[PDB]
Amino acid sequence: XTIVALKYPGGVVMAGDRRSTQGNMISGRDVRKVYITDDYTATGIAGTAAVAVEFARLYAVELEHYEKLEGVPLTFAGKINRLAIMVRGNLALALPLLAGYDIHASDPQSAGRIVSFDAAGGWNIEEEGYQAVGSGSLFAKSSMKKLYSQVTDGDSGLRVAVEALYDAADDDSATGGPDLVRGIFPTAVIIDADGAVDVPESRIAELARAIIESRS
Amino acid sequence: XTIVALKYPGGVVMAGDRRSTQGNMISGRDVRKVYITDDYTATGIAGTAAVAVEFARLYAVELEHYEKLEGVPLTFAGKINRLAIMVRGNLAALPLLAGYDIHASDPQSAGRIVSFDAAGGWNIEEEGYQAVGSGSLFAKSSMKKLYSQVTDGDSGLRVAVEALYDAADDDSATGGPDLVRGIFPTAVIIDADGAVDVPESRIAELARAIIESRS
Amino acid sequence: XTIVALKYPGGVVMAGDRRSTQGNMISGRDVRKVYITDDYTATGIAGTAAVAVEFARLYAVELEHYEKLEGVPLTFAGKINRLAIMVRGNLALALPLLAGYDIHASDPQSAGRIVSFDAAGGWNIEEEGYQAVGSGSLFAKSSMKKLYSQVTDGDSGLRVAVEALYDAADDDSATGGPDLVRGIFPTAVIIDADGAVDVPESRIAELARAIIESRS
Amino acid sequence: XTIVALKYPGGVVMAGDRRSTQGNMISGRDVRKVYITDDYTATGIAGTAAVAVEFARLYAVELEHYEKLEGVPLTFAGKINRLAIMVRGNLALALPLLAGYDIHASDPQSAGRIVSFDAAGGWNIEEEGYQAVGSGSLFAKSSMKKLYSQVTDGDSGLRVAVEALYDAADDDSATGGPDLVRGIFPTAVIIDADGAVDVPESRIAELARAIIESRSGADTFGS
Amino acid sequence: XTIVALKYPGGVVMAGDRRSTQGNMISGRDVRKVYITDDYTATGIAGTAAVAVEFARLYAVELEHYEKLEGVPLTFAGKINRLAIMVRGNLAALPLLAGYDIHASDPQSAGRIVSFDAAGGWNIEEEGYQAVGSGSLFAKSSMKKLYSQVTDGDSGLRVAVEALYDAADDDSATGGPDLVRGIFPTAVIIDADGAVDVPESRIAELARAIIESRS
Amino acid sequence: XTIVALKYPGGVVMAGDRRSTQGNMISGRDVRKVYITDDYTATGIAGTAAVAVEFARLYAVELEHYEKLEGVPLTFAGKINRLAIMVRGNLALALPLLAGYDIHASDPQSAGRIVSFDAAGGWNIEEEGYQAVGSGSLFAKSSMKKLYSQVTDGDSGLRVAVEALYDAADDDSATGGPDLVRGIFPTAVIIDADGAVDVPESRIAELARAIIESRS
Amino acid sequence: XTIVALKYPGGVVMAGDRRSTQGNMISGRDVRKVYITDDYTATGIAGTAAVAVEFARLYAVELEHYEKLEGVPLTFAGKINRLAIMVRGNLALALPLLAGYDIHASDPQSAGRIVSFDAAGGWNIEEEGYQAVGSGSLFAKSSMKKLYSQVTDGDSGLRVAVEALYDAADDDSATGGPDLVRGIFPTAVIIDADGAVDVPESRIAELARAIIESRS
Amino acid sequence: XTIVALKYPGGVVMAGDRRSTQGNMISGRDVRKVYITDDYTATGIAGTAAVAVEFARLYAVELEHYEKLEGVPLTFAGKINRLAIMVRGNLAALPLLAGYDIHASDPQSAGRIVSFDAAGGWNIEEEGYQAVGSGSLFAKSSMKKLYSQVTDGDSGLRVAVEALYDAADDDSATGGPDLVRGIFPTAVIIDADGAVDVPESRIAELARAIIESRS
Amino acid sequence: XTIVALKYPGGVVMAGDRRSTQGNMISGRDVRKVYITDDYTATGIAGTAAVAVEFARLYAVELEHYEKLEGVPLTFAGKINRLAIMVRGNLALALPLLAGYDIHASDPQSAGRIVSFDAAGGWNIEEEGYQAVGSGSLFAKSSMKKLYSQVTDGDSGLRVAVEALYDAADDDSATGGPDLVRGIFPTAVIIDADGAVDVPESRIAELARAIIESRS
Repeated sequence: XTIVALKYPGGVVMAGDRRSTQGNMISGRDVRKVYITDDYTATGIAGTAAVAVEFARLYAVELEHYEKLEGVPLTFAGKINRLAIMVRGNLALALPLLAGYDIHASDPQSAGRIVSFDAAGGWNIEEEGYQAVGSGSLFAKSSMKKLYSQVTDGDSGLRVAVEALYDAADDDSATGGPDLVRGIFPTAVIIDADGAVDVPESRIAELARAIIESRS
Repeated sequence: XTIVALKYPGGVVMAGDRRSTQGNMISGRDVRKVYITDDYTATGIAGTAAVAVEFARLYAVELEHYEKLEGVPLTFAGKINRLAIMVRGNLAALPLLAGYDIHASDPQSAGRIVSFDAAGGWNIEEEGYQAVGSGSLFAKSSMKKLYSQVTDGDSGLRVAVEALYDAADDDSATGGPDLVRGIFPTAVIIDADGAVDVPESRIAELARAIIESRS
Repeated sequence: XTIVALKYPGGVVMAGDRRSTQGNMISGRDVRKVYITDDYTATGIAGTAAVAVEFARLYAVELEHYEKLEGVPLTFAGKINRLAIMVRGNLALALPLLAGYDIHASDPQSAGRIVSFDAAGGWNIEEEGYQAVGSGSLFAKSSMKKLYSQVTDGDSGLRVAVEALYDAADDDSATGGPDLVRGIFPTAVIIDADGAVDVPESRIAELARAIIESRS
Repeated sequence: XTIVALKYPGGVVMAGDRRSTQGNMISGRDVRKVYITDDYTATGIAGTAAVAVEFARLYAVELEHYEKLEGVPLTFAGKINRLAIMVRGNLALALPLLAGYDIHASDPQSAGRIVSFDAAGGWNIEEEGYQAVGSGSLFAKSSMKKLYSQVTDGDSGLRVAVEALYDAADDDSATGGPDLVRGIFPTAVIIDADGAVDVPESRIAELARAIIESRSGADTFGS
Repeated sequence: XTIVALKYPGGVVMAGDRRSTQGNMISGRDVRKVYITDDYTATGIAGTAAVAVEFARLYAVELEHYEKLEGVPLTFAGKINRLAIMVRGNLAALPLLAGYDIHASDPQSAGRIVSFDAAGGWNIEEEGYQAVGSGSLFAKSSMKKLYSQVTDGDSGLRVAVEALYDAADDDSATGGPDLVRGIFPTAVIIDADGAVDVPESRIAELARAIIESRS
Repeated sequence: XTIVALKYPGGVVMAGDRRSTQGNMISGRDVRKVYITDDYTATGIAGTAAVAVEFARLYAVELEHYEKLEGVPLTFAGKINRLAIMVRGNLALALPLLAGYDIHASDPQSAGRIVSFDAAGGWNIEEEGYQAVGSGSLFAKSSMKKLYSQVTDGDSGLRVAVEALYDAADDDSATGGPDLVRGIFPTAVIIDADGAVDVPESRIAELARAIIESRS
Repeated sequence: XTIVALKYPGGVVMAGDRRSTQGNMISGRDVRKVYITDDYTATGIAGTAAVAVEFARLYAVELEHYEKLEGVPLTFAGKINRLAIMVRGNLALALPLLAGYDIHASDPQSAGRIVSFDAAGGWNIEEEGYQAVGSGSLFAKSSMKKLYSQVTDGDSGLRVAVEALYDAADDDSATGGPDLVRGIFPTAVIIDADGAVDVPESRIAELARAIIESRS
Repeated sequence: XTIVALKYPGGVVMAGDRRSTQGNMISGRDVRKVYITDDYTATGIAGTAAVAVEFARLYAVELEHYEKLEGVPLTFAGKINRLAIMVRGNLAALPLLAGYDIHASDPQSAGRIVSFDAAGGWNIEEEGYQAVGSGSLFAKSSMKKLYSQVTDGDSGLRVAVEALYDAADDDSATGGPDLVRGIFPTAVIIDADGAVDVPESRIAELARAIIESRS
Repeated sequence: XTIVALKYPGGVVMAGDRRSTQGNMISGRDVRKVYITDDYTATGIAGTAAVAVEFARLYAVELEHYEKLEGVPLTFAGKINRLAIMVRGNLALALPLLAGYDIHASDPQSAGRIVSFDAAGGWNIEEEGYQAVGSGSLFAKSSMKKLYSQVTDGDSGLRVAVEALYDAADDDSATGGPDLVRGIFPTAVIIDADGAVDVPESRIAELARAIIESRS
């Protein structure tokens, strides 16, 4: 499976595929892996439907718990720290990709944030513009490398994220491509100054068919 | 990967997917797994391009070698025996053989399907269809519900394509019809007139109707 | 062993075979694996008689314990959460299949629910209409795939569930088929807006006879 | 899988189920495990279609090979010896059950012979009247133990062999019972003074349906 | 070793052999494996004299402990539950429980047989009989052919002794009736009037008759 | 299983049980383990029917082979030597017990011979009067120890041999006792100056039945 | 290390990096991995300098051996077969990538051939236009995937091959990038109707400098 | 990865590369491994971004915690001791501490370099320089030949950068200066006025100079 | 132990230390590891006295064997080939460092040759000017890297070789430094157009004393 995230001027986009496999067997076709965790963040886990929703749920509870207790949300660094504590506490096997928007950053155009976790449970702020986790991560990053220069805005950032997932699926049998027969497409979240919002299934569908039409 | 074979009145059909994998990665998209080995037989191996082509080439040479030396082809039972000897000598994947016995008393049921188990033992199929590979269970269960629709060569071919489609739908290691690249399963059809490669165009038309039908 | 569950307009049906084996030996012929756990839920486990009944008993006590303590039943999401907690706590073995009817969903015809658990103890709300667990699950699912379009009501839902179990037994020696000599047939639960009810053995018997007759 | 053999007055009968499994999966429903090997012998292997047929084929070639070379068949003891040599040489797995009729034995009524092979490849002449090999063999033997007193000729012999296989399937998921939907039933060979002959499917099909009808009536009476 | 239990009209009978082995050596000839655990139950363990007696003693203590505390005996389901809790607590040697439910609606079928699998799970036996131990498969296959003869307590007891005889005949770890030393299987019979130990004299007569009929 | 052999004034007797087991299961009730190998020797193996018969057959062939080639039988030392070569060659498993009568020994009363083989294939001429091999050997030897003083001829010798086998069965579940129901009893060979002869089943039945009545 | 090959209108190009490593240590900086094996073929091995030179030498001898003995070169299918026999004989390690031009093909524009070998020693005629082997193969292939539409002739074919190697080095520490300090660049062979020729270091040097300047 | 530290007259310099790898794959290009921990110390870890920052953060918290509680900073020996306790507690991957002891009598040599061995044992480096990581031997052998050129903070920083350059030139796991992306080693310089981060522009200039010199 | 080799304008020089160790213990102080193998070659092995001399002896016999049989020496490429064959034959241990002068090369100033062998037995022609093998090879190469620009002739080349060995011994306890108490110094061979000659111990001693004085 593959989760991708990328920064564009004004925000960040995270997209995840819909497959789950048990060996060579397809065990899921609608797995939702990316979830909004707070007004300005979203988590993506390249694992099972349960691992992805249970992690996001516990994390969202922790963020809101702080907000109610202290009257104000944690700073972006504090959100990463709580996440890192949660990830290290679970390893003592899949790791989170966090997308966020820092409402306190001085430059709004680059306030988008991508944070990844390595095998040992260590956090990493991504400074190259994009990142990907999971079995098709390399194919997705190599695809984004050649396409990232086309990212000038929210929509274009979303096309590139869908095209990276398409490339991941094209080369990794463990990542699910757009399913035109069943109408199932990658999920995605977009975060900017106005907050985190789920991208409509219809918008991703049009982007996925444009890619398919273009490659045909 | 998946190879299917089915019997239809007056013939047999064998079809194979086009994928190859190395762990989770797609290493091949146009792998040819089914090959005509003599006028009346075809072999299919649920493995790499090389194992499938090399096994068929050696088998084809052995069948033609006998015909030139003795002046007549081996009987169907002798073809299986040579195949079994070749498989057992290699274990010290597994092939699926489709054939047509020109000497059987009933032309309509002269189609033959022979599979091989893990220990290298042969098996003449009597239920009408067989499948080998990682998606064989899905293919077999699909053919179980569709076989009653096989009345001739064409509907046999359609069921073989749909069985492969179902194998791909549920097995990530088997490749479905690729409409973007125009790559489809390969197939061989054997009847009293001999073994012939099925044209890509017909497979593509059938694959399109199956997709449209499921959509 | 095989347990199947499928959604039909207005409800859900869960059915299980009656076999139990110890290696190649048939150790049981009347094993009941599906149990009603509350007015709107049923659980099925592809294991021994004791695992299936003990799990169902503990789960039924937990749902009623909540209802008596707080005066109202848990929501459907709460029922799954309690089930997930119980499953993850036992993994410290066969996975439960949950069938339910959410009396609080906005749409009554699609209010039927099917929840499965993976090897790691993770829950999954099934969205494709049916699901199966156990040694004959792949044969039952491939059978349901070809027969699902025939489900238009509870009776046609019941028949497809029995036929999926029949196909599971036909290809998997660990799943028991209908025993006409002893009069032993798969058990089944049907849940709709009026609650969960055990399907009478006689109707399963007639459905099994009709499947056998048409295959003959 | 289960193979059974039993002696009846004037002969012997050997019967085998039709299933093959790969773990819990049913891989075969038409497996033929019992084969005539010469005019007076048959072999049965509780294994795959190929092991059963390949072993029988090699054994039959060996018996006929001797007959063509020496002008006369091996004695019964010589057939067992050749068989044992072939089994011990393959232990370099399922063990065969051989059924035969010794045309040179003094008493024709008891001239039926059953020979089994243990894990170490050692032969055993059965002297209790019956034997079974395979995963359902204990269920088949315990069934024959209670039914053997009913064996008085070829037909009752065949019937008890079919019931023993039925009982093996009833308790062992790796042994296949009669399939009334597909019309598939156990195969059998019967050997007497006139030689070895394959039992027709029709009589085995009738006997299997009769066993099922009796069991079904007995079950209703019991409840 | 082998323990057998069977239901008969109006009750249930449980019987056990008397042997104990250490590898191939006979270490015991008068091992008592079946014990009355309360007025309506008995347990049998296919193990050593100590395991059989110690488990039965602890179970009987627990049943009477409840009765003295609460004033009434546990229901039959409760007795199974306590037994299962005791078995699972010992595994983290599989008992056969035979009983008579005085509260069941139909007295003729009120007999109960409960077994335990390797994982410690309970199973109410609905087929009429059950057996545990190294000779259990032989005893069950014998009862399968003889159960139609069970019409009352005496014929139930006869079938139970013959199933044990057949277990011994085929399993060297189960002891047959020893006519030289006068040692025979032990048995308990439970009906509406409660659990009673069957006198050695009736078992001896049955064994002698079984032996005579086989000679 | 058990094989016993004992010397009596004038000769030697060797007896064996009839059981064969596969774990705890009785696989044979009729196994013959003792065979006459030439006019003055017999072998017994506490193993399967095939091992016992096959060894004896090969040994008998070898002894007769020498006699035809050389015109005279091997001396007793030569017979033991050929046996040892055969045993050491098969260890390149159960061990044979040879019972013989040396027709050239000067004292005919003590001309009886018993030769055993240890785990490493080494031969041993027994000098204590008796020997036993197999799973019930210690029980048989300890029984012969207390009964040996009653051995004065072939008949009291045969009786002691049957009683030792009965004691072996009484304490070792792998050794078969006299089966009165089926009429199956231990086999026995007695060798003296007139050669080796199979003891009639009727003499063994009479001895076994008497040991039984006496202990009753 | 990485070797790449691609087909262009009228021929084929193969290029290899120059690094060799022993664990994390750089053990070589001028390793030549691609060699012309006959007038119309070249081999590349993603291994040490010795493995790449020795394999190429033996293969070249074998091809010329046939030509001197038979008077004519092997057909391209015969060249692949001899190669496969050599590879399978050594696997009883790194696998070769063959680049060739079939002078006997009917369409000259597409006569370029690329043959790869899998872990089991099996040959594969690449039909997708390009292939790569070694530790940076995946990065090189994902780069070529996006750049292949730019290959219209030999020069643009050579440029993409160099850019694919650059991309492999950029992401895989085991593959060597262009060393401007030492003046060491990837090597390359180009094969068309006029035969196999070593591409001059100067052309590869210009192509690598333009690639670097455009990434800057 | 490689971290280097060296003493110059009046202070100490510590520099780290920017790469991270997962086997042979480059996973990071901008990893920061060297952190100022207090007004007079810096730590460098030849590991991942996270291990480096987390270790430095915890150590910085512990130094400042002491200062607020006690009113005065720990002595340099006390800072080493707290670091050692922290390192030994994490083994029940190894840091390089650079510092300046404001309390030492001779200001010119008050720079301090402390390393940790595999067993968690501390070592005050008394030869002038040290390096940890996969390229450490190459870096130390380079500094051995260049150390005589260190007469001040600037020449000290230049030798630190050239040692890192040599580590990358011979170890694929250490990243060299990336002129395409404009990413260079990071560095901290500590003297009597405290620990300060070295501007990237200053490092980039040195790196270009080394590259121009070698070409 | 360490062996170093470097090319100077007009030839090549190879030098080796004199220590041998059995674990932490010094077992040898006068081990000669570098030997002249023919008029234009020398081999050095970072191993025991016997391995170094036995290898050199077998290799020297092979080169002279060819010369006597065919009348002319092998070409340089053929000498390497024979050496590689000998190395691969011994691996199916410490690896040979070969120093030589190709008297048939067009440019005599660069005719010096250095050939190393990797763990797998593969040969490598060194193009960077110097090479080293053994436990102190990395220290020697990093020292030569900084000092190589000083090599302008035979004498300065010899000084740099001795100073590389000095640096190896300074950082590696298994490599032996110059021993002033016993008068034992590294051995060395120098090869140019006039052939291979052993460097006199007195010249090495003066260079070693100058290096020691300079570091003091």
